[PDB]
Amino acid sequence: ICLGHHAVSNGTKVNTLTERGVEVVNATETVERTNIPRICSKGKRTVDLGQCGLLGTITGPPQCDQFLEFSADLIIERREGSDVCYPGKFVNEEALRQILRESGGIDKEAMGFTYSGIRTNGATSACRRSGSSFYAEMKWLLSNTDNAAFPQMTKSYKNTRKSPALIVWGIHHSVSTAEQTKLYGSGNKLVTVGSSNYQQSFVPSPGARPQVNGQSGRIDFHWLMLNPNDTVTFSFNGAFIAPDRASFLRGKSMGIQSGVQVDANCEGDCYHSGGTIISNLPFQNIDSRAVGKCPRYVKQRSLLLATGMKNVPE
Amino acid sequence: ICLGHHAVSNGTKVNTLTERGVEVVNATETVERTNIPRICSKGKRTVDLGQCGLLGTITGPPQCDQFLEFSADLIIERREGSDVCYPGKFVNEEALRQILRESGGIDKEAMGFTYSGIRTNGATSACRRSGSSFYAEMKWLLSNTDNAAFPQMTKSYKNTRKSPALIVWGIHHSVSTAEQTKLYGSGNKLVTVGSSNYQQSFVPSPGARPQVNGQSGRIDFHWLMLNPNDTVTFSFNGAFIAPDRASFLRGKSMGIQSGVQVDANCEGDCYHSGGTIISNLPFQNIDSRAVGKCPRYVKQRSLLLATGMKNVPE
Amino acid sequence: ICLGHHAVSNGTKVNTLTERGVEVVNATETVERTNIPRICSKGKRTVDLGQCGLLGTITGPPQCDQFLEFSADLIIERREGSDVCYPGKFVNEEALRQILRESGGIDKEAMGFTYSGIRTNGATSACRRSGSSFYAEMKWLLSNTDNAAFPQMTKSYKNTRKSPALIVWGIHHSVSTAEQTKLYGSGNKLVTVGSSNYQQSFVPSPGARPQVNGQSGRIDFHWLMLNPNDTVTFSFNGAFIAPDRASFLRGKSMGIQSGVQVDANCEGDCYHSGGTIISNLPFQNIDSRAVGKCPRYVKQRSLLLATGMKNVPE
Amino acid sequence: LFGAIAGFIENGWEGLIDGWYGFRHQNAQGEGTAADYKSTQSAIDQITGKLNRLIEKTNQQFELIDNEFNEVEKQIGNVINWTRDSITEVWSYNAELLVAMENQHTIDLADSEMDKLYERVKRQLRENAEEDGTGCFEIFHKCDDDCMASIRNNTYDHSKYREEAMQN
Amino acid sequence: LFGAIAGFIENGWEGLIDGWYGFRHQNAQGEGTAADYKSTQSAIDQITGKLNRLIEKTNQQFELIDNEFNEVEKQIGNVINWTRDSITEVWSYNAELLVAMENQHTIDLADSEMDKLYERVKRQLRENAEEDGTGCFEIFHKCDDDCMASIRNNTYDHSKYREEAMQN
Amino acid sequence: LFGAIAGFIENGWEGLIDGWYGFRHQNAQGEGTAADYKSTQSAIDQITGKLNRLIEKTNQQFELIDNEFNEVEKQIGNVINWTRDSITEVWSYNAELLVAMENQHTIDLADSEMDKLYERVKRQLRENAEEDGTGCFEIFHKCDDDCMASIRNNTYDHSKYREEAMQN
Ligand SMILES: CC(=O)N[C@H]1[C@H]([C@H](O)[C@H](O)CO)O[C@@](OC[C@H]2O[C@@H](O)[C@H](O)[C@@H](O)[C@H]2O)(C(=O)O)C[C@@H]1O
Ligand SMILES: CC(=O)N[C@H]1[C@H]([C@H](O)[C@H](O)CO)O[C@@](OC[C@H]2O[C@@H](O)[C@H](O)[C@@H](O)[C@H]2O)(C(=O)O)C[C@@H]1O
Ligand SMILES: CC(=O)N[C@H]1[C@H]([C@H](O)[C@H](O)CO)O[C@@](OC[C@H]2O[C@@H](O)[C@H](O)[C@@H](O)[C@H]2O)(C(=O)O)C[C@@H]1O
Ligand SMILES: *[C@@H]1O[C@H](CO)[C@@H](O)[C@H](O)[C@H]1NC(C)=O
Ligand SMILES: *[C@@H]1O[C@H](CO)[C@@H](O)[C@H](O)[C@H]1NC(C)=O
Ligand SMILES: *[C@@H]1O[C@H](CO)[C@@H](O)[C@H](O)[C@H]1NC(C)=O
Ligand SMILES: *[C@@H]1O[C@H](CO)[C@@H](O)[C@H](O)[C@H]1NC(C)=O
Ligand SMILES: *[C@@H]1O[C@H](CO)[C@@H](O)[C@H](O)[C@H]1NC(C)=O
Ligand SMILES: *[C@@H]1O[C@H](CO)[C@@H](O)[C@H](O)[C@H]1NC(C)=O
Ligand SMILES: *[C@@H]1O[C@H](CO)[C@@H](O)[C@H](O)[C@H]1NC(C)=O
Ligand SMILES: *[C@@H]1O[C@H](CO)[C@@H](O)[C@H](O)[C@H]1NC(C)=O
Ligand SMILES: *[C@@H]1O[C@H](CO)[C@@H](O)[C@H](O)[C@H]1NC(C)=O
Repeated sequence: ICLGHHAVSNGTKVNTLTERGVEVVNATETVERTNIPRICSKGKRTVDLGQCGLLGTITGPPQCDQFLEFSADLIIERREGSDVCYPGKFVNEEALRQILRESGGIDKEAMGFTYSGIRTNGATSACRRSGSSFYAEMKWLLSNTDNAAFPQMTKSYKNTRKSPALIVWGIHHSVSTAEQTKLYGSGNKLVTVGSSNYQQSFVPSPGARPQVNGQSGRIDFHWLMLNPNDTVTFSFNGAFIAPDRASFLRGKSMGIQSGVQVDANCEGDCYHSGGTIISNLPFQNIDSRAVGKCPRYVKQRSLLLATGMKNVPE
Repeated sequence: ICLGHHAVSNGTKVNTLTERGVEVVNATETVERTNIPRICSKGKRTVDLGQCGLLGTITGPPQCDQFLEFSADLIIERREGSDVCYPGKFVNEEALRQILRESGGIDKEAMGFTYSGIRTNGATSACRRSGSSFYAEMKWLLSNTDNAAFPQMTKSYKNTRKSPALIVWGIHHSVSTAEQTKLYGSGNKLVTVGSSNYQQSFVPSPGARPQVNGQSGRIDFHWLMLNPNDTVTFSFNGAFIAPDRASFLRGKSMGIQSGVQVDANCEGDCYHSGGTIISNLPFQNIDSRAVGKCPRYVKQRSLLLATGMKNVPE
Repeated sequence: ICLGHHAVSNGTKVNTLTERGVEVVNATETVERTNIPRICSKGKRTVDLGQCGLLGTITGPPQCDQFLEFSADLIIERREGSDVCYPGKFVNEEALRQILRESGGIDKEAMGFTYSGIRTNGATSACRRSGSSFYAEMKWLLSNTDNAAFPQMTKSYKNTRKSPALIVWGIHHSVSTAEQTKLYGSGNKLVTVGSSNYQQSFVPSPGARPQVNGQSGRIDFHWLMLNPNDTVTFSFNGAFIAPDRASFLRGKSMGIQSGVQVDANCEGDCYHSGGTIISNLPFQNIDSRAVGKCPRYVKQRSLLLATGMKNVPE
Repeated sequence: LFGAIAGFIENGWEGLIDGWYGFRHQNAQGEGTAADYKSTQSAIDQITGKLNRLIEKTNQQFELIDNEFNEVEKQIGNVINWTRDSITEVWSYNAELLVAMENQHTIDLADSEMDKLYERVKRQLRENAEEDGTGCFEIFHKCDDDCMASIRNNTYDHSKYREEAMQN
Repeated sequence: LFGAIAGFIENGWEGLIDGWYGFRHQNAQGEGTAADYKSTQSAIDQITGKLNRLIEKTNQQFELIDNEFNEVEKQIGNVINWTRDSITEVWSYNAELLVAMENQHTIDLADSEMDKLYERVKRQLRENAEEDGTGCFEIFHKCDDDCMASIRNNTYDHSKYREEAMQN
Repeated sequence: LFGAIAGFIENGWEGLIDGWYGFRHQNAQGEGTAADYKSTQSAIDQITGKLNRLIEKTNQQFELIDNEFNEVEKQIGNVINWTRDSITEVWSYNAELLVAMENQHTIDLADSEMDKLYERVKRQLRENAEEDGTGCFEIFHKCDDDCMASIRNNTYDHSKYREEAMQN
């Protein structure tokens, strides 16, 4: 009696410790190359920001009017999104995004600030609603008249909540020293900001910048996280965009950036810009910056795992 | 004649390349789970800072009076510690801590600065000793009288040592412009600082902050490391906390943060907040941020290593 | 008939999973220890900067006159190199170096700025050419007379190229307020800088610094990358070192720092400060900071790989 | 490696599609190529066990540390990339090594299960047969489709057949 | 794998507490279950060698890069955590693979030391005995507690016992 | 491990310099120590294959992230070093494990190729010889330098020599 083993005509080459391209009976892939070009969001509370920039959800330009209090498990940032109506930018902007990405969304709360002896309704054609408007969560504070002066004020807000209060204000930089006075009166203007945690201070810096959204002035946005029972204090005298509302984190989420569309028909946990990686494989060669729960990125396109004996034909 | 192998009634399940839970005769753990809830410091020159904050050892608030020149192999920071009597904070504070943590302690040296035509003994009830005092290593420089003016001075200190000289100064921010003048006289006050290495400059920023330690003003602490034979120069005119002494690193140490007590009866080399990991195992699941000489942190609670053959009973 | 295996007198001890120092017939090293103490640059467009500092190639101190438009695959920085004639330094200097290191070199282009009603030829004995000169790519802008005043100007430059335009300017800090006025007239001087991307602003800070290159003033160098079709705008009024030319990246290169000499007789791809690592081995114990295409750094001096059976003598 | 598959056995049977290891005898009553189950199955449950070890679930979430719509500052940007690339080299290495090591073992494993089949058929037909040297056994007592079944399913009497073959 | 432990040998001896591999004969003078030392010891010195390779001493110190009393700035904080978690995945993987690989080898190693014991007792009793097929050897010349010792300690004459058994 | 090299075979031949595995017979016509090629070569092509797997080419460039002429800011500096040291531990571990694992396998591999040589010389000289127990075969029909060559190059008739030896 004789005994042997099975074999096949066309087998699969694999690599070993000792060889490269040794044929075995069967193999299976170990590295994921298959992408689905959609944001698989089945079963997840999802928010696609579209034209609203993530930081805009805090300040409130018109793009973000429907996002001032969003709630999500999954936040999607889009290339067309803007944090801004009136031209400007945030200091430590990316840290803030990462915070907002894992926030579960935001709840807003009035800080209560009341004003006496200044203007309060400063607006612009860069922020269109009815006509000229401003950031919905912010207050463009002004001298009473088309010159006048600005009484060095002090506003204070106490976080009476069990969570950190995201506070945001702005420093306005006018086209000129002429403009800065026509808005806030004359003299070196100063904004100081402090909490039992925090310690900073600001002077505007007027001058002509190039035109963005038809505007040559800029607004500098700054922020801090107020701990519970801690108080923040705003000592200012002009060039100042007052926070009207504060923001609180809802819970937990994941944020991604993508150019592909949402699909509530597929479930995914590993995301990147070009879609969703749905796989059981330990590795992937699709995108090294994929986020969520992903196989490990490798450089190799393919690594075949033997699922059979050596293939020996006659 | 027949031959077999030994076996046991109750064996130990382990995992293999091919299986999960295959029983072997004996096994041994590979992942450390056992903690000792004390700072094992046997044989080590140890300093427990208690209420003195690590950065306070440089500036000298009353909590740190017994730590102005400490010498250690192991430095322990405590949650109750404060770098500060008069409210304020350091710029690039964490970099400094990491420096102080591996310093082996500090030696102090007079910088020699002499003053003429100003006050020098500025104090506060936030820094209690006899009565009102100040940071022991610093000089609260003031205008001669309860208004007066401040002559724009220049002080220079040359590191005549073979090691870098840690220099630290402060910028004082008063409650108001009223207070800033009642202390240092009127006008935009400026402090400039430069070495053959370094290049910076400061203006105060008065305004009302919330009360910390019964005080609404703040002190901004800054620092630089002066290389040997390099000179540093302080051009100022007010709002300035002068360095009275400089600091030099003694050698080498390790710094930790902990809430558990010191034990000179056990020797450890791997520390974390909840104690000491004493182990020979290659891995641990106790604390991913453990410092010193530690097994590698892994997520698994347990990984059993076979120390015997497969267990086969009848 | 009998059969055995070969053996040798003196064999090579190796380590296994189970043993340490088991002798085998032959072995081979796996960790590279052999260095070549020269910069193997065979076949590569190489630039040794010598005394020119990498950042100097942008601003143009006399050391860098022959490097204002270099083109390279490999850039070598030297310890004796300086970015500076007139004492000063760059903000975010290291980021810039890393940019310049992988740039393939630079092309220069006039920004076109024309001036009327101020001086333009500001120089110093710190920048020697014929006699007193200045940075070749920069313009020391001044008030017309040995006092006079400075008309708050505005200059704008549009990147009309398909690549980002490296823009660089300087802020001059004089020895005093006396000097600042004798140069630029009186008053708080301000430079503002903005692009459809960027947003910043500067005030000088005069005061006596120690003498570097016989000079107690400093120049603060700042920079930004202007995207194509984006415009940058300089609103200023004094204390300002104007960019005369902009810089564009040529392509791709690698930058290293070394104290050893160039050798066009050897080809290398793995570099460090003490030379070139030429090896096929997967690992090296020479320098953990080696750059280019290198074996992986390991702590072990040696790890011997069995290339034969166990050696058993009689 | 054990020396069976691609060993003294010259090749495989591309007609054996009932299992991995089987039997084929050459007696009077025509032929018969068969299949062994408990050798086929045991090698299958082990390859299946390897494969099911490489499919797992990181409940380990990673977040964005970078921004592709708005580049982060260069210095931190470069540190991040440098870090990511270092980590990428590590995993690319781990993957390549894992698979090579696993395949080497899978192959030596299937070879093992041939040799363990053989060497116990050999011990079944005690002295009533001889090793040809190509995985074949010369039976010196003309076995049939009742005998041949008794070998295939391990029931062959390793004595009640003996001396008929012993003196031959 | 070699096919002895959990191989053709059906099970183990939970009364063999003198070593890992031993002997048990079934002759006239009652019984005797014994222990082999040089097979027991060699497998022990190898498991002991693996274990002593996993216990080592990083003279590699790591310092605090973080602060739990006073959180560092968010951006650098997130980079640090991201880095730490990546490194954690690496080590968790290394650990799991190391142990699985090591256990697989330890098991195949002990099986090996059974087969190496056997197959050389088999070569000691040249043609004076036969392989039963359960790890047992039928001696065809009634050996005793003097013979049985001579096998256990490798002194059995592989000829001066022969023909007494040969014709049986 | 298979139990040949440092197994029952007591030692090696420091005069066998023609290959890894060879033959040495002890008949009337003096002597002869030889070399087997296809066992020597197969073990060589496998060690050669391991070695050629550890020599490769990262087209993976890394750039400076640090500065040794001009130290970067302390905070980012410390993060970078902390990161580099973590990565260094990983590679030092990978290297040490790789080599230990590879050597273990190389050694068990050469042992394998001894046992595969032997066990098929054994199957060549069917019942015309016996296993001494030190890797030696007692031929019971006085073979010579024509026979001995026929074994060395696998041509020995495993029958046309038989009964001359069978009754001895
Ligand atoms: C509160 C206020 O003053 N709002 C103004 C606004 C601000 O003065 C300005 O944004 C601050 O820099 O200016 C508004 O129109 C500005 C106008 O300026 C012209 O020179 C330019 O040609 C126009 O495109 C436009 O930017 C504005 O809408 O912002 C009017 C508003 O009332
Ligand atoms: C050098 C000096 O002026 N020291 C003062 C100190 C400083 O003026 C002040 O810290 C600078 O901001 O003020 C001291 O008392 C301040 C006092 O202010 C009251 O309004 C408040 O109600 C009190 O709690 C207290 O803070 C001080 O102790 O710091 C007096 C000291 O002489
Ligand atoms: C444009 C201009 O003013 N150039 C001056 C230069 C500048 O005024 C100065 O660098 C700005 O701080 O000064 C120059 O000589 C300065 C001179 O100062 C003496 O006090 C000192 O003893 C000398 O060593 C020297 O530094 C210069 O060369 O920079 C003259 C130049 O015309
Ligand atoms: C090939 O391998 C994969 C993984 O085991 C499997 O899906 C498939 O069934 C295999 N082919 C055969 C012949 O079974
Ligand atoms: C927080 O708020 C509670 C409720 O008013 C108050 O009693 C308490 O003082 C606060 N906690 C702290 C930090 O003191
Ligand atoms: C179980 O394993 C460990 C590690 O070798 C050892 O301490 C212990 O002695 C073992 N038990 C027995 C039966 O020896
Ligand atoms: C350092 O000090 C010595 C001793 O006075 C001095 O001679 C020397 O000039 C200094 N070194 C340098 C950097 O010039
Ligand atoms: C020793 O090992 C190396 C690597 O294979 C090789 O260069 C050399 O030839 C070997 N020595 C012998 C005896 O061949
Ligand atoms: C870039 O330049 C082209 C050529 O003049 C111009 O037409 C176009 O408007 C610019 N692109 C952008 C960003 O608008
Ligand atoms: C980091 O790497 C990405 C590609 O992964 C590249 O596009 C980007 O330019 C790099 N970031 C920086 C700051 O250079
Ligand atoms: C980093 O991780 C720790 C837990 O390891 C977490 O507590 C902390 O919030 C994280 N840091 C930041 C800046 O989010
Ligand atoms: C980083 O490590 C290097 C050695 O590799 C050391 O010289 C340097 O001081 C370290 N950097 C910092 C910022 O401490």
